[PDB]
This record gives sequence, structure tokens and C-alpha cells, in this order.
Amino acid sequence: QQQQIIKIRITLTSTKVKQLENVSSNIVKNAEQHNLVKKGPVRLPTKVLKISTRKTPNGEGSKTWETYEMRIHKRYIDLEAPVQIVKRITQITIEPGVDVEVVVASN
Amino acid sequence: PGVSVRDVAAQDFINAYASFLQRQGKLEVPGYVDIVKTSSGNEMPPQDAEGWFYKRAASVARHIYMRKQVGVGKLNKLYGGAKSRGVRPYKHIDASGSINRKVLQALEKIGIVEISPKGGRRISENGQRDLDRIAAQTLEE
Amino acid sequence: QHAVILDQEKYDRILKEVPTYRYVSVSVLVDRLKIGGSLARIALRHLEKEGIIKPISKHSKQAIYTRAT
Amino acid sequence: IRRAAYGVVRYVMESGAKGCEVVVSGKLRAARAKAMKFADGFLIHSGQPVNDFIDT
Amino acid sequence: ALISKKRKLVADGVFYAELNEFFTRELAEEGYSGVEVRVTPTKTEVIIRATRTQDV
Amino acid sequence: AVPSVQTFGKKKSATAVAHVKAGKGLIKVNGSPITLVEPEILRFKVYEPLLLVGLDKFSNIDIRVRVTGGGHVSQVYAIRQAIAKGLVAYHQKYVDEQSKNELKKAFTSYDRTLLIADSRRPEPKKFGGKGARSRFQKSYR
Amino acid sequence: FTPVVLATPIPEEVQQAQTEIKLFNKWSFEEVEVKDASLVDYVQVRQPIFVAHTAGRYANKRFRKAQCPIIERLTNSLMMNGRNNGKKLKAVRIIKHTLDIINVLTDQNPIQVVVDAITNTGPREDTTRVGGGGAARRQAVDVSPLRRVNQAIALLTIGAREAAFRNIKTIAETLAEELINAAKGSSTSYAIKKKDELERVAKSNR
Amino acid sequence: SLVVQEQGSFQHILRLLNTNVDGNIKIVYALTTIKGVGRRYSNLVCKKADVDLHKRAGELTQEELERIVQIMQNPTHYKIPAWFLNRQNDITDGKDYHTLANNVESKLRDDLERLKKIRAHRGIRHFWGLRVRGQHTKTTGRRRA
Amino acid sequence: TPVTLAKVIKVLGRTGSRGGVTQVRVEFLEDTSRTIVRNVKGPVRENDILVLMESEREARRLR
Amino acid sequence: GRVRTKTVKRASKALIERYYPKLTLDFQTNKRLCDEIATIQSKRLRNKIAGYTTHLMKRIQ
RNA sequence: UUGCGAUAACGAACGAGACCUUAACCUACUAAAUAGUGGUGCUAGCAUUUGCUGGUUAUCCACUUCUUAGAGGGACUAUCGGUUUCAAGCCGAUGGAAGUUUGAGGCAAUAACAGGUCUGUGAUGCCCUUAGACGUUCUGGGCCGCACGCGCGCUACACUGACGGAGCCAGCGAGUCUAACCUUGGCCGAGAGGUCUUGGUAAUCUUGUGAAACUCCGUCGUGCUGGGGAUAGAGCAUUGUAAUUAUUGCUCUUCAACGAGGAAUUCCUAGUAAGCGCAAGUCAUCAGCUUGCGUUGAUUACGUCCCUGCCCUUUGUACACACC
Ligand SMILES: [Mg+2]
Ligand SMILES: [Mg+2]
Ligand SMILES: [Mg+2]
Ligand SMILES: [Mg+2]
Ligand SMILES: [Mg+2]
Ligand SMILES: [Mg+2]
Ligand SMILES: [Mg+2]
Ligand SMILES: [Mg+2]
Ligand SMILES: [Mg+2]
Ligand SMILES: [Mg+2]
Ligand SMILES: [Mg+2]
Ligand SMILES: [Mg+2]
Ligand SMILES: [Mg+2]
Ligand SMILES: [Mg+2]
Ligand SMILES: [Mg+2]
Ligand SMILES: [Mg+2]
Ligand SMILES: [Mg+2]
Ligand SMILES: [Mg+2]
Ligand SMILES: [Mg+2]
Ligand SMILES: [Mg+2]
Ligand SMILES: [Mg+2]
Ligand SMILES: [Mg+2]
Ligand SMILES: [Mg+2]
Ligand SMILES: [Mg+2]
Ligand SMILES: [Mg+2]
Ligand SMILES: [Mg+2]
Ligand SMILES: [Mg+2]
Repeated sequence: QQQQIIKIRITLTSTKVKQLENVSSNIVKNAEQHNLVKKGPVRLPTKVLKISTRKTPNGEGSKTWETYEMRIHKRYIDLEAPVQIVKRITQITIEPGVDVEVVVASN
Repeated sequence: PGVSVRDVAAQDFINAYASFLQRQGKLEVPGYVDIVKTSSGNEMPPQDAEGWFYKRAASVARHIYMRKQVGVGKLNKLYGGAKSRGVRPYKHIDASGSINRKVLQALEKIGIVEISPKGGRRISENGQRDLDRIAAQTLEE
Repeated sequence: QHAVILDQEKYDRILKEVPTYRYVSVSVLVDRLKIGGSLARIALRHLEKEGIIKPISKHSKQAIYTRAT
Repeated sequence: IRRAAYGVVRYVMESGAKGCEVVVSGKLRAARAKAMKFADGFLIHSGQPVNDFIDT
Repeated sequence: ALISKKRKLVADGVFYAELNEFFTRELAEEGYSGVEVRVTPTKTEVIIRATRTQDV
Repeated sequence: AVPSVQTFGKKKSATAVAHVKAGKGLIKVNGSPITLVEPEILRFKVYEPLLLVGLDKFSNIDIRVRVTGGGHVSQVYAIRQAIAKGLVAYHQKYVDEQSKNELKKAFTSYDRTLLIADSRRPEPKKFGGKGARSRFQKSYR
Repeated sequence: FTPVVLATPIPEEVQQAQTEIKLFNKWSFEEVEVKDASLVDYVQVRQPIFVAHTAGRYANKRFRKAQCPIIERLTNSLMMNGRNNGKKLKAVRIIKHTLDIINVLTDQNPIQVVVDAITNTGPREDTTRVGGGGAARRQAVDVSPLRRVNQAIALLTIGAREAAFRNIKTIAETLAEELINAAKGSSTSYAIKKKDELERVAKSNR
Repeated sequence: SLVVQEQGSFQHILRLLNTNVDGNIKIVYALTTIKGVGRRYSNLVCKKADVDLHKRAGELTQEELERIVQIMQNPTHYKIPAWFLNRQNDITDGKDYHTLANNVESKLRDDLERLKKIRAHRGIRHFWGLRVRGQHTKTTGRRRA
Repeated sequence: TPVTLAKVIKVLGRTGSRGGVTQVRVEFLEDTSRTIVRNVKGPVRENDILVLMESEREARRLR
Repeated sequence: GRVRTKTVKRASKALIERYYPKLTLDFQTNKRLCDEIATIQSKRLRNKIAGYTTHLMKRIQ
């Protein structure tokens, strides 16, 4: 309870890179004003989920194909932080659209 | 004047080390040579019929030298090729696993490779020494 | 049609015709002598070991040999 | 439908919209079907402005 | 919950599509237009955009 | 520390990262001397930046090239681009700029791809045929 | 002018490549005068290369293949009939052995022999069709120099490939015999025989 | 590992195992004109017989021919590993056989007429002249067979 | 046979029914300012030298 | 085919019709001042408008 | 219908273009033990006296070139010649990562078609059927049946090759506990495969997906041959409740046509054609298919209206349900 680090990693997964990098910017600013040592937001390769269909619902016509994509962007921010004052401001202004996971570590 | 097994050409080294193994006669050829094909993807057995196991063991020893961990399945993928499927198109098929497993076990008992706690076989210190002496001879001919 | 064994008269015809062949290869022995390609390869190797033809390329699938001197 | 579609078109256009289109397709007291449009104002049909400024 | 991200985000999309057709079929006589899902820690909130909130 | 640059060369998907530093004439390619590259008939492609400017320009540098990606020809082109760009980068940062410009002119009068990466990228395949332009054969009957 | 020594020993045969860029490491591009003016600036020599493999863009404009080297162009015409598509390494090996054989037989410079073979079988007159279909006529017209070079290379490599198909002789030596007979002018080679056929038809259909 | 030379005293076309084998063909490929003897079987029999593999089948010794015939006819006694054979686990005695020159058509007729005799479906298709391995007969085999 | 060389001055334009034949003005290398219009089969450009088997035939095909 | 449409051309005419004692014969500074004196919605369209404006200035020269 | 011009029109809108996505450049920024690199706090080998390596990020230090992805920059046909009605533009050269709309797509007007789909739908009018059912389920068969005609393909006719050994390199994907997916390694087996473990809900592990063509060295040697591998026999396995009408895989044997294909006809202008494989889709099993991906990489043109189709203008019309 007296300035003890936790070695947490926050992984941020979304499909909307505006909202997602806004959440990661907020996390980086929070650490940068609480003076927490942190590895910056590491950007994973964005995954593309491609689904190739025929456009026709029957089987008539020229064989026309549709590629749909879902794009998934992933970041993670490592931290060494006091948990009881991190979670006093983590649980508020909860982000919509972005899946967050906080995993503690002892490595 | 230091020579590793990288300063010399692959084919020259593998011929020289296969001839060294065939001249020392310690490598315990398994005895189902002369009958086997080296892959399901092959058509014919090796045309050397005496030798080719020394050449395979020389290539495997040089391969372990240039890598860190190679297992039997990695060796089978390495030595596989394109299989003729007759009227259907060609395809990659892995090589024979018993031949490569027995090559690895043979180089274990002549001390070239060892069992490598991260996986397959790494090279031994005596293996580095023997391969470096062969490479030095292959250059200084 | 093409000889796969070599008789003695074919052997002396090789040693008295492959010198003064300006360019020598496997197909050159196969068409100007009447031997097959296996004896042509063997005879090329033997004749450069003796040294009356000398190599230029010595690739597999294509050997270029010229006469010595 | 010429009352209904126009009463939707004018309502959209004086609701503060840049353009409006209504297409009605089907059969109405005739067996042989036809389609008919009711467009007022300005519409874009091509490009990323369709995904930006058009509700469908 | 030991599911991949590729499958979790797809399943979130399928959940959104299933709620969208469920509210499209249910709330059609009080003008449902849209639905927005916000997944939070130990709550998920479902906002129904309708023209008549009183009959929703 | 020691004077050193790092550059790269890029053919279609091959990338050769070259570490050039102050040394004694070493030119290694991912473990091995420049004189054994495979393909043998394309070895003069990676001899070209050595021979356009003379080997005397390489007597006080050690070049170590790690090439990955691509294929056999593409790695050779990325290697020669990496070596030429590394020698120009070393002469830009440590030797005279006039010497660097004479090296650049010697490379570019022979081949622009020694210093400039080829921008030719594979065009995507389209439905309706096996290739990017080619279509499936159509019947009428 | 001296053999430089390095921590990697560059061999002496390739250290003499500093003073002169030869084809593969043997044949000079000097004294490779093109005997047929009107094929200068389309048979491109005089900018030497080390090997007949370059990833050069020559198809993006109309006359860039006139600045492509002639050995690379003859090499490029060997990588066809379908099963040899790609396989420029095989084509470059065939060109290397072809120039070896063209040096062994007929001891002059093989690059000069292949450019004499280009200029001896580029056809100077060719016919075209006139009329809108089968009920037609045939008119003799002149031939562009770039077209002459193109069609010379095609006629040499096609008659090399046909002569090497289904017999013991290899492509690198049927190409060598084709180039030597063309460089003399013989009417034993496919390319000279088709050039004579083309120009005889042109005279008959002026 | 080094190559020395060999002199070719020769004999012409040779009857072996009631089949005219052609000398001027290397021994593995010359013995493949015997039915039941393919390329793998030829190579393994010529390796079990200590026959030089480069020995052209007409310059081969008569006693070497006899050893080749013995290993071909009795292959399980020369450590040929019995997954390598024509008729493993046979049909009537459970014995691994390798069937040779004139007997391959004989065993083929024995298999087919056994299969006709039990009125099995595949024997019926062989009697009808059709394909027997489930091939589609609508478009293929439509000028002969 | 003594062929004559000729230098292309102006590319006058594509002729022929399929457009493969082009029509050019050429001037003779010996005896300059002696000029003829010729039909050329291949890709031709200004300053190209081309070899005439005949020196007396004017091209007529145009448009 | 590098023919420029009327959205580029009309914008360039309407830029030279009122900002002549400004923009000069250089694409780089013309490209920079199109960002101030106009609201072009994309960088590619700005670059086409600036280049055609520069092409027109070199003609009024 | 992009503009310039001409001009009884002038000034606009939809479509084109702009746009969005992807590819190409950034030693400029922001960074990263899920990407690497260099040192060495650390050590450890082999040849040696520094070359090739193997390993510990509060049981190391630092950096970002390479990789990733955010924010931007960049190209506008720049510049300069030539040509043009000194226009719109076009060609050449130089520079440049890029000068083919920079490459490739996505989106895409006015209107139609008696185009396809009622068998994708709990989309649907009407009709038919509804307990001896045309509902539903279960068992078995069939959809694959073979004198034959046609279409898309795969494999070939070989030496620019086959075989053997050796070398040896990608990129796009995908993956299991919200239950059995991708599987390394070890062992057994000729092989297919079995088995014991392991790692991975994934830039972490499969996976450097060590792919194939290719390269080198050998064997063959112009013979339907060691080209080709159809057809067929016997056996061993795997998937599945179930393999017979061979699911597929392996091993041995059998070893057909086919020696480059009339008449005709298809696709294609540069990282394109072609060759080469790989992944995904469907999938318990089954790829000769498709969708994408990368590897190797040409020839020929930068045109025309001759053929074919489409568009416009003029023209003729007794057609407007519009030549059916
Ligand atoms: Mg491989
Ligand atoms: Mg292999
Ligand atoms: Mg628009
Ligand atoms: Mg558009
Ligand atoms: Mg392709
Ligand atoms: Mg042949
Ligand atoms: Mg046989
Ligand atoms: Mg079949
Ligand atoms: Mg960077
Ligand atoms: Mg209909
Ligand atoms: Mg329907
Ligand atoms: Mg209905
Ligand atoms: Mg259906
Ligand atoms: Mg049923
Ligand atoms: Mg069916
Ligand atoms: Mg089709
Ligand atoms: Mg091979
Ligand atoms: Mg990879
Ligand atoms: Mg692994
Ligand atoms: Mg055969
Ligand atoms: Mg069955
Ligand atoms: Mg069936
Ligand atoms: Mg599959
Ligand atoms: Mg099936
Ligand atoms: Mg299908
Ligand atoms: Mg027409
Ligand atoms: Mg009427």
C-alpha cells in the first residue's frame, strides 16, 4: 500500500483504430503524469480476417467474388505501478468498442 | 587461418566428410540400406548403394553445425522433395523418418551431435572439432 | 545402333580420331564416332586423364573439351 | 403510394436533409410488377461519401 | 475466457447482429432504429435508439 | 566505438542487412565468404560492387551481410545492393564526400539497381483467372 | 594494377576483372564492331556486363529493349516453349556454354560471332497483308531495324531449339552451330533459310 | 570412392527365366523386361546377388545370371523383406510370394476367375469389361476400354 | 546486290488495314537530298537507318 | 492520360483570379499556400490544384 | 460528356474523376523480452590469437537500420527540350522510391432484361399436399450407373529431360478447453503411420511453415527408353457407426494411349504472360477445383478499324407490346 509496483500488462484489442489509439494515448498520459515506468504501447501486426464469398445467392452469372475484411488492431502497454491507486482511476470512464485485459505478472 | 565449416563450399565439405566417415568405418550403417528409397516421394533408391549414408550423415552433421536445434521431423522436411502423384500434380512430401532418426542416433554414438535440452540435436564440442579439421583439410588440399 | 561396349578397333579409332577433333563433347563422340553417351562420357574422362584433350567448362550436362596444345 | 412516398420525401427534405430517394418495387392491383422512384434533392452514388453521408 | 481474439471479436459481431434482428422484429411498431452495445467490467449495457421510448 | 554503418538492399521480398565497419577486408554473407554464394553463375552479380570500384576500396572495411526473405536470385540482388549501399554509406559518414560521389557515379554508370531498389511489386491475383491479368478460358459452346 | 589482399581472399582470376568488364569472365566487348550500320543503336554492345542476367525494366517504353544488352536478349529468347518459362539461370548457362563452343570451334570472339549472326539474318524486306480478310493480297514493305534485330534473335533461337529437341545434341551446341552458320552466311542454318524465304516472298509480292 | 576402368567382353540377347532379356541394356533395366520384375525389384535383386550395377547384362557371367535367377525365384531366403513382393499373404496358403514371368497372367486369371466364381461385384465388372476401381464411366475409357 | 541505306526524317503515320505498317519519309545516305516515302513493317523512330532493296518505289497506301 | 478535370481547373482559375500577388512559379510554395488560402479536402487534390495553378502561372509569364 | 476550343447559349448537378483500401519510399518522428541489431555487466565452445558460433534484459547495457504500426511527409507528370490552334495535351531527357489514372482494387449514374434464384431464409401472394403425408425420422440404395456428343481442367509426349545424391530460399493464411485444433521434440516403423511428451486461444508455438520449380555433381543416352503412368493384382495403414461400387495414403508388381495435336478456338502488354509450389475455402476423410499468396520470370505492340462486339451521328420506317 506504500508505493509497491505490480508489473502489469494491459492488452488493448479493437477494430477501430481511432478509439483504440485514443485509449492507448490516455493510458500513456496517465503513466506519464503518474511518473510510472512503462514500456510504450507496442503495436502488434494488424490482423485481417478475410472472407471470400460469391455474390450470387443462386449460382448464376459471371463468377464474381467479394472479399470482406475485419481488421483487428492490438496494442499492449507494460507498467510497474501501485495497483490500489491505479484502479482508483482505471474503473472510471470505461472505454466502449475496445476490449481491455489487465494481466498481473511476477516475471 | 581459423577455419569453420562456413569458409568451404557445401558440396566439397560433404564429399570430404562422407569420405572421412567411410574411411574410418565407425558410423554404424543400419543394414536396411540397399532396400530403402529415402522418401515416399522418391521413385528409386539412392544410386550410390554404398555410401549415400555417409553423404546423408555428412549433410546432417554440417546442418546441425550451421543450426542450433534440428530434430528428425525438421530433417524429413529438409530432405523431402516433390512427389510424382502420376496424373495429379506434384506436391511436397517429407522424407523417410527412420533413415534420419538412425543418422542422428549414429552421429550421437560417434559423438558428433548431442541431445540438446531445447529439442532436437545440437552439435557437440568434438563434433565442432572434427568438422573444423575436415574443413581445414578441404581448403588445404 | 550405338556401341555400349568398346572393342579394340573402336578403342584405337577413339585414340586416333578424338585428337584432331577441334571441339569434343559427349554428343560429338556419339555422332562422329558410333558410340553411346555412356561410353562417350567414360571416354571423355579417360582422355582428359591421359591428357590429349583438355577441358574448358567441365559442367555437368555439357562438357566442352578441346584438343591438347 | 404516390401519397405515402412523397409524404416521406417532403418530410425528409424539410427535416434538414441534403437529398432523399424512395424506391417502391412490387405488384399493386396488377399482376405485372413495376418499380418506381421518388427522389428530391441531391444524392451521391459513388465512393466513400456513400459510406459517410448516406443512410440506407 | 480462453478464446482467441479473432473469434471473440467475430462472436461479438454475431451477438450484435442477433440483437439487431431481435429488436428489429420485436420493437417494429414503436420505431426501433438502432442498438449499441457497451461491454464494461461486470456489466454490458444495451442502448436502444427508438422513435418512441415510451412504448419501448 | 568502431566506425560503422548499417544498410539494406531489397529485391522482391529479399532483404539483405549489411553491417559495414572499419576492418581489414572481410566480406561475409550470413556466415560465409563472398566467394561462395550459390548460384555460381550469379556470383558475379555480388562481385559487381567489389569490381566496379576496385578491391582497394574494401581493404579497410569489414562487411557482414544477413540476407533473408525472397528466393535464390532475389537474395543475390539484395546482397549486391546492400554491399554497394553500405560502401557508399561508409564513405558518406567517414570518408570524403567527393570519394562517396565518385563511388556513386561508378555504381550508377553501370547499374542503377545497385543503389536504388526496384519498385516492381507483384500485382494481385483477381478472380476469374489464375493470374493478375490472365483469365480462365471461356467456352461459347 | 596490383593484387589486393583481404581477410577474404578474392581469387586472382576475378581480381583481373577490375581492369576490364568482360563477359562472363572471358570475352571482351571491345573490338565488337557491328558490321551492319543500320543495326548500330539496336544491337546494344559497348556497355559491358559481367553476366547475362539483369533485372532490367525494358518493357515499360517503346524502345528500351534497344538499350537492353544483346546477350541478355539472346538469353531471353531461350526461355520459351512453356516448360522453360522462367529458368533464366538455365538460359544463362546455355549462353555461357554456347560462347565456349563458339570460341573452341572458329577461334574468333564469340560476342562478335553472335552480332554477325544477328546482322546476317535480320530480314531487310518483309511482306504484309492488304485487304479485309481471306480475299486478300500481299505487299512487300521495308523492315525497321529493331524489328530486324527482334526477328533475327527469334529465328536463331527457334532453329536452335528445334535442332536440339529430340536428339543427342544439346541446346548450347545447336545454338552454337546455328550462330556460327548464321555468322558466316551458309544456307545451312534455319535463320538464314527463313530470311531467304522471307525476302524471296517479298520480291515475288512487290 | 575413385573410379577405375572396366573392359567389356560381351554376349548378345540372352534367354533368362523364359523371357528374352536384352544385353546392351544395364542389368537392372534389362531384367525389367521380365514380368513381375520391376525397377525396385531388379535393383534389390542385383544388389543381393553382388552383381556389379554397371554391368550391361550381356557382359554378365552365366553363374551371376544363375544367382540373379535364384534370388528372383526365392526372395525371402535372401533377406528381401517381404513387404517388397507381388503376392503377400497370398489367397490360399498365407505365404508371401513374388510372382514371375509367365505366372503373373496366370495369377491374374486365378484372382479374376475366383472373383467371377464367388459372383463378387468386382469379378462381375471384370467380366463385363468395365472399370473396377469406382471410376466414373460417363466420359473416360470411350474409344477402347 | 547493291542495297541502299536511308535515314528516317519524318514518321508520316500508320497505314495498312490493321495498323501494323507505318509510313515514313527517308533520305538517302549517299546522294543526300534524294528523298522517298516508304512503308515500314516494324517499330521505327526518327533517325533510324533502314536498308532498301529497291530505291524506286513510292508508298501510296494512306488513310 | 494526364488531363485534369474541371474541379482542378476551376479551382486554379478561381485561385489566380484573386491571389495573383501571391503564388508564384514554384510548385512547393504554391502547394504550401493552397493550404492557407483554400480548403482543399485532400492532399492529392491540393497537389493537382497547385500544379495546375503553377502551370497556368508559367503561361501568364 | 476528360478537357481545350467552336458556339444561341450561359452557369450547374449525377456518373467519370475526387474519394476509400492496398502496394511501393522515408538511416525524419514515436516506440517495442510477442520484432530485431550492436556490444558486453555475464559466461561458454571450435579453429585459434580473431573468425564462426551457443546462450542470461531489477539472474545485463544500449539502439531502431532491418520488422511492426501510429502520426505525418512525398508526386503535382516536377524540371528542361521538342510538338501542337503556342491550347487541352502528347513525346523525349534529367532528377526522383515512384513519372502506364504511380500499380491494383472497392464503390459506382439514367434506365432496363418477362436474365437467374420460390430449392438460402420463420422473404412471400396464390395453388397443391397434410396421417396410407409431398411433414418428420430410420434403414438400405441412388445422385458416381455407360455404345456416345460437348465444356472447364490435370498429367504428358522427354536430354532446355528423367532419376539419384547434395545444395538450399518465400509470402498470404489457420489453429483447441464457450473441448480436442495446429502440432515441435523423443522413440518405433521401408513407408503410410503409431506412440510418449511438449508448446500454442497465437508477431510468442506449430513456423525460418528449410515450398516446389531452381542450382551443382553424378546415372541414363534418342530406343515409347530409365519419357508417360492410365489400367489392373496382392498386401499394409489412416478417417469414420459404416470404405463393397476400390474414401484417401503407402509398398511391390502390371506399364495403355500419347513422338506436339485437324477444322476451329481462348487468354494476355511488365514483376504482366508462362512455369513453380504454398495457404485458406468446403473438410471426420477426400483437390486434378476455387480464392489469395509468394518463387522464377520472357517474347512482342506501344498501333488500327480489317474481323467481332459495343457506342455515337446521319438516314429510312406503315414499328412503340418497339423486328421475337
Ligand atoms: Mg526443399
Ligand atoms: Mg532434396
Ligand atoms: Mg461524384
Ligand atoms: Mg470513382
Ligand atoms: Mg501466374
Ligand atoms: Mg527426346
Ligand atoms: Mg518394369
Ligand atoms: Mg481413376
Ligand atoms: Mg525504422
Ligand atoms: Mg424467365
Ligand atoms: Mg430467392
Ligand atoms: Mg411461393
Ligand atoms: Mg440448391
Ligand atoms: Mg436416408
Ligand atoms: Mg453431380
Ligand atoms: Mg467455369
Ligand atoms: Mg533433380
Ligand atoms: Mg517466412
Ligand atoms: Mg520449430
Ligand atoms: Mg517404359
Ligand atoms: Mg466404397
Ligand atoms: Mg459408388
Ligand atoms: Mg484443404
Ligand atoms: Mg467425397
Ligand atoms: Mg468445386
Ligand atoms: Mg468496324
Ligand atoms: Mg403504333
